[PDB]
Formats: sequence, C-alpha cells, structure tokens
Amino acid sequence: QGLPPRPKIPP
Amino acid sequence: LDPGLQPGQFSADEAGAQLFAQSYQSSAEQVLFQSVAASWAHDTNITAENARRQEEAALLSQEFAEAWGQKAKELYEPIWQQFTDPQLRRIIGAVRTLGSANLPLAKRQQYNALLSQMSRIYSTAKVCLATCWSLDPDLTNILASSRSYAMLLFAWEGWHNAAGIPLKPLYEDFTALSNEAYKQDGFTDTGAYWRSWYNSPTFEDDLEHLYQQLEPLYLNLHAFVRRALHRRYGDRYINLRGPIPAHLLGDMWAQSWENIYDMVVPFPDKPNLDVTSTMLQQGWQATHMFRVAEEFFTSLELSPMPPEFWEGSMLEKPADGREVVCHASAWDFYNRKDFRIKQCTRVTMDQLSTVHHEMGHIQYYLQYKDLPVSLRRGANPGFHEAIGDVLALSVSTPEHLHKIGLLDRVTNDTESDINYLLKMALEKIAFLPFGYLVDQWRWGVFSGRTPPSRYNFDWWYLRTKYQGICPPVTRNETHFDAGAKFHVPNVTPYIRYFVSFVLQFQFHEALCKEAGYEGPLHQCDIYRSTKAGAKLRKVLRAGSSRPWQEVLKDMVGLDALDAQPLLKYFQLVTQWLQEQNQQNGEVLGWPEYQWHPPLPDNYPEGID
Ligand SMILES: *[C@@H]1O[C@H](CO[C@@H]2O[C@@H](C)[C@@H](O)[C@@H](O)[C@@H]2O)[C@@H](O[C@@H]2O[C@H](CO)[C@@H](O[C@@H]3O[C@H](CO)[C@@H](O)[C@H](O)[C@@H]3O)[C@H](O)[C@H]2NC(C)=O)[C@H](O)[C@H]1NC(C)=O
Ligand SMILES: *[C@@H]1O[C@H](CO[C@@H]2O[C@@H](C)[C@@H](O)[C@@H](O)[C@@H]2O)[C@@H](O[C@@H]2O[C@H](CO)[C@@H](O)[C@H](O)[C@H]2NC(C)=O)[C@H](O)[C@H]1NC(C)=O
Ligand SMILES: *[C@@H]1O[C@H](CO)[C@@H](O[C@@H]2O[C@H](CO)[C@@H](O)[C@H](O)[C@H]2NC(C)=O)[C@H](O)[C@H]1NC(C)=O
Ligand SMILES: [Cl-]
Ligand SMILES: [Cl-]
Ligand SMILES: [Mg+2]
Ligand SMILES: [Zn+2]
Repeated sequence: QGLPPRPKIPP
Repeated sequence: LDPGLQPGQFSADEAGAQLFAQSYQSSAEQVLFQSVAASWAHDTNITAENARRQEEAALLSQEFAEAWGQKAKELYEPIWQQFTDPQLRRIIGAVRTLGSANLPLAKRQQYNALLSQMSRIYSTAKVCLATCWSLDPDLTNILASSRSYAMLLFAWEGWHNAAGIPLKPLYEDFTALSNEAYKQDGFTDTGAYWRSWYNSPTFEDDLEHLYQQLEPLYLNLHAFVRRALHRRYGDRYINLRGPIPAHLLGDMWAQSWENIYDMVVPFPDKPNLDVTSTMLQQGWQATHMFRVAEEFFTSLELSPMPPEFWEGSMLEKPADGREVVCHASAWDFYNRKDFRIKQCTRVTMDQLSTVHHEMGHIQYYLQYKDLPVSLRRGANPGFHEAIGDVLALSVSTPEHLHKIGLLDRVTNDTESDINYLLKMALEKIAFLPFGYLVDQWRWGVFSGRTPPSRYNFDWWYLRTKYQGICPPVTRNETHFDAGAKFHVPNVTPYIRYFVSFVLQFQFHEALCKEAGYEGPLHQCDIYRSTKAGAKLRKVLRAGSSRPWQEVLKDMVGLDALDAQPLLKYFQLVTQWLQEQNQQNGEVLGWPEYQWHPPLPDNYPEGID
C-alpha cells in the first residue's frame, strides 16, 4: 500500500 | 499524476472491476518500476540527491495509490467482498488499501523523508577510534571471530550507540504517521495491518502455541552454549544461572550462533562442518557462491538467473568507497525482466546460505512474474522467506558439501550427526526467540503499549524473556537498541522469519518425501530431484493468488503451521542436549534475571 513492497531481505 | 496513469471509468460491478484491475496493472507496473529503480539507485549509492529522487518516486507512488485506491472504493466499496472471482477480490482488496497514501501531502513528504533518513543513519553509521569501522564487514567480522571480551564489547556498544541513539526521535515520528495512515484503512494500528497478511483470526495465539513447543529446545541449547562460554570467559563474565552477555554469541544481535560453533562442537575429531576455511583456501568469490546456488535451482528444473540479474546485481560491497545499504536484499522491478540481488557478500559458509535465501526470493519473483501485480507476493510473507532456506537445508548436509568439493571426508555416525544437528541448531533454534520477539516489540510500539519512554526498557525485557541475554554495558532510555537492528529503521516486518523457520522444515519434509528420500530427515538432500522441483514450483507460481492455508495443504498435506517437522529434524540433538545438561547439572533458564557482567578493567582504554 502507498509504496512498493519492501525488498526481500534475510533475518 | 501523468494522464496515462490515472484511472478512467469502469462500471460498478464485477465485470468492470476486472477491467479496472487490467487497466491498473498496466500503469502500476510503470509506477512500481520507477519507485523500485529509484530505491535501487539510492541503496547502491547512498547520496542526498539519490534520496531526493527516491522520495519523489515515493510521492508519485502515493499519488497513484490514492487515485486508484479512491476509485476502487468509489466503484466497489460494498460489492467487492462478494465478487465471485477470488483473485479479483484479492486484487481489489489490495488496491483499496492506501497506507501512506492516506496521509495529506505534507505528511506524505514527512513520512518519505523519515524513511530515507532512518535508512541513511543505519547504513552509514560507523564505529571509530580517527579511522572507522562499518557494520558490514568490519564489525560483523569482529563479532564472528574475536574472542576478546573487551573487544567484542567495544564493537557491540559502539554499534548500538552509533546506530540506535540518533534514530530514536525519527522512529517516534514514523510510528505516529504510520499509525495515522493505516487507521484510515480501518486498522487499529499499523501492527494490526501487518498481522492481517496472515489472514488468521488467531494468529498471535497460534504463534504462542508454536513457541511453547519450541522453547525447551532453545532452553537446552542455551544452557549448553552458556557452559561452553563459561569455560572460555570464566565466572566473572558468564553466570551459569543468568543471561548470556549479548555480545558473545557470534552475531551483533545474538540472533544466530553459528559463529561460535568451534567453541561448542561436541566431537572435534569428526569432519569440520564449518567449511568457510575450505572456501577461502579454495579461492571462492561472491560470483562463485551465486553460481553454485543457481545450479541447485536449475538441478530442480527451476529457472536460472536471467542475464538481467547478472548484469544488474551488486554482489560485492563497492570498492570505489561509496556508501551502500549492505544488508542483503532481493529486488523485483515489476517489469517482468529486471530482478537483482544487492549483497555485500563475504566468502563464508553462512553467507553461502544467505545467497540461497536471497536467490529463493528471486526464484519466487521469476515464477510468479506473470500474475497480476497485486498477486506477486508470497502466499504469506513467511513463504517468501522460507524458499531459499529450504534448499540451503539440503546444501549444508555433509553429503552435499562433499559433492560440491567443500568436505573431502564424509562420515555417517552418531557423533557426526550430533555435530551437524548442533551446528544447525545454532543457526535455526537459537534464532527462534529473536524471530518471535522483534515484532512483539513493534506491535506494542504501534499499539501504544510501548511509548517512547519505554522503547529500550521493553526491548530488553523481551530480549531477556525470550533469548536469555543481557546487555554487556548499562543501557537507559537514551539508547534505542531496537533501532540498531536493520529491519526496525528500514520498516521491514519480522514475524515472517519466525513463521519461515517453522515452515521451512514443513517444506523440507514434504520435498524430501516427494523426492523419494527414505532416510533421516536431517540427511535429506533434494538436489537434482525434479519431482521435488515440480512440487516447489507449484507453490512459487501461486504467488498470493490463493489462501496460504490451501497452498500449504496442497504442498505438505496440512493447512496450518506445525512444529512437528522441525522437532523431528532435531530430535537426536534435542535428546542429546537434554542428557548433557542433566549430567552437567545445569540450570535451565536464567533465574538471576537481573545479572549483568562487569566492565573489563582498562575498558575502553586498551582497544588500540
Ligand atoms: C546414514 O545411516 C543411516 C542408518 O543406516 C541404518 O543403520 C545403520 C546402523 C546400518 O545398519 C545401515 O545399514 C542402516 O540402513 C541411514 O538411514 C537409513 O536409511 C535407509 C534408506 O537408505 C532406511 O531404510 C529404508 O527404510 C524404508 C522405511 O523407512 C524402506 O521402505 C526402504 O525400503 C529402506 O529399507 C532406514 O530406515 C534409515 N535408518 C534410519 C535409522 O533412519 C542413512 O540413509 C545414512 N545416510 C547417508 C547419507 O548415507
Ligand atoms: C544514559 O546513558 C548515557 C551514557 O551512558 C553510558 O552508560 C552509563 C552507565 C555511564 O557509564 C555513562 O557515563 C556512559 O556514558 C548518559 O550520558 C552520558 O553521561 C555521562 C555521565 O554523566 C557523560 O559524561 C556523557 O557525556 C554523557 N553522554 C554520553 C554520550 O556518554 C546519560 O546521562 C544516561 N542517562 C540519561 C537519562 O540519558
Ligand atoms: C551515485 O549517485 C550520484 C548522484 O548523487 C551520481 O553522480 C552523477 O554522476 C554523473 C557522472 O557519472 C554526473 O554526470 C552527475 O552530475 C552526477 N550527479 C551528481 C549530483 O553529482 C553517480 O554517478 C552515482 N554513482 C554510480 C556508481 O552510479
Ligand atoms: Cl510476500
Ligand atoms: Cl510479515
Ligand atoms: Mg560464520
Ligand atoms: Zn528474505
């Protein structure tokens, strides 16, 4: 929502 | 908003919603691309100007999201829930969630600037003394390999002070605006929105029940590690009945304990399962790590990385000096062509695992790239985090390491099994309390149970409660130690990692069965199993088009998260650690919960 989804990253 | 990007008119019915969704996707891809591209430009090259460009693209995304969001609600607010097309409901439900686009312009600009500044503070913070260490690689290597208590303390304190303190006022302001935005989507607070992604009315209770099953395994691993640390650091710095000092477990957050494997390995005469030195001895570089990961994927008949990935990715920390976000990440540019990884890759065994983690994200993107943009997500966020970890479970087996030239000697005996399961527990079991606690902290901040006056008090409450660690120097509410963890200032939710550490063993069990493997779960290697590949592919190609409970059921035969596969995988070492701690007369837990270690004499004086 509002922005692009976060880049996917490790724990 | 450029006229080409603005919504037109559509009828107020399901057949118009479908044309709506098609017109949306056409323009959404462009807006996503420019946003992601500007974010990439900033994160690989942290400059004031690139931050300005990234904020303008974010504002454009908010404009777009508001226009199409308000159109979705204008035409479909009371009828979208009864649409016959379930994927179309998921699409409409997403588009009508406005998030930060609910904020007025000035507050949108404030919001976007806070995200930029928090990101810049975290990824450019340094520890000094005047020359200076960055988090990645300098402080990371100190936490992983130094065994000097005072030195580890210097890195741990320096990092938490440098990153956390300046973030606190920004994080307060971000929380308020985030909540203001999502309250206008109907959520009581941002955390309720984050939790809604799992579409389970009993999410928090379900997680609590999983943790109850897992906690005994962590308590025994903890007691055993604590004993090993006591033998090295002595009774002045390790309390056999108190929390472990938070800087001694190999990792800046004590979240993975792999790096202390050499101090805890129960049978040192067996093959050395940490193959980092063999990778060094052998001249492994980043691009070799990524090619070896890729070839596992292609062995399963999943996709290779496209040329655009190899040409666009940032696989090493830039040597040209310039500042980058070093926390590894995987990027979908939403044009169905560009996909990249940004990683400040170091040549180590745990980094090889992280390379697989990130390539699992990319594979998901490649497999669902032709779904509608709104459905280009994991069945739930924990699915996305689990894909690469599942393959890495196969890669780290001694038999697989032998196949790829990293372990010349192989052995199948009970000692070797315990060594392996203990090493995997340092990586997987030790993480569980941290994976669970981080969003308990953030849920309480978002709900207002944890106001700024208790940010650090409540963080350390949870860190002690779950992980049984304590800060090695005194902290107070000027410190903001939660902000010293990447996902907090970079506003990346965390419960996905707890979910994925449970899920990945459910996936591993199902893929091993599918591959025809008939031995112990922890020695399974699905490499070259095309049957396993096809079963994984089905999940990846579903994106978020279907309820995750149904995708999970088709894959593993159950429609819920279940700790039994993880418990089955670890069973031998779970029993072994219990036996050892009893014979050693350990106290399980940390009943001296107030204990903290003293300062070294000549600290920080003698650091040079
Ligand atoms: C490492 O070794 C284990 C143990 O091997 C078993 O125990 C040893 C003490 C020796 O006596 C071995 O001869 C003996 O098999 C291996 O695990 C075993 O794997 C086999 C399959 O390779 C399993 O047997 C099968 O069992 C299924 C039913 O579960 C049948 O349908 C099959 O027809 C087949 O008989 C066996 O159950 C399993 N044993 C245990 C305790 O898990 C393991 O494969 C081996 N690992 C490697 C990498 O070599
Ligand atoms: C909160 O803590 C900071 C710093 O605390 C460090 O840990 C304490 C246990 C103690 O050892 C401090 O001296 C350490 O610096 C406090 O701020 C500092 O306070 C000292 C002593 O008054 C002063 O010399 C420094 O200039 C201050 N600044 C820094 C960066 O150290 C702070 O006063 C504590 N309390 C509050 C309410 O913030
Ligand atoms: C990092 O970002 C800066 C912008 O902040 C880029 O600088 C531009 O570089 C080109 C030449 O390569 C110049 O024509 C521009 O005038 C520069 N802009 C500014 C504001 O200085 C820089 O190129 C980027 N670095 C990399 C490696 O991409
Ligand atoms: Cl997702
Ligand atoms: Cl999540
Ligand atoms: Mg390591
Ligand atoms: Zn990830």
